[PDB]
Amino acid sequence: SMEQVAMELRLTELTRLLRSVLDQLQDKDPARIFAQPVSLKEVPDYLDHIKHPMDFATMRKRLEAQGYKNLHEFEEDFDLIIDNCMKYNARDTVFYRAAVRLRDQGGVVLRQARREVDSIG
Repeated sequence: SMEQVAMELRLTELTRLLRSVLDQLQDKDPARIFAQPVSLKEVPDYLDHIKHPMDFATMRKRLEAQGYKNLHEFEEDFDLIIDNCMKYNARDTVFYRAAVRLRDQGGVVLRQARREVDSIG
């Protein structure tokens, strides 16, 4: 149906905007601390600590399959990256501190992304 096509176009355009948001957030991680999944070979206990691991690569796989239906879903995965790190790592570590800085800088980006998603529809 044409109604289905139109919904699919809206999902495509959201995907485009979330791809630009993702790029901008990932630039706030110049150390690439969040770029890839935590390796279970290197951190064998990880899944005892963290129940829903997340990272930018995994988000980009979901995005390319158009698997984010709204901005809330995308934000949920970004918050997992930050919040996972802040639980597993202590305050005194480069990992924790990187997550704080990514959260703070990313908030700016997400505030305007929300206005764009609402504005464009």
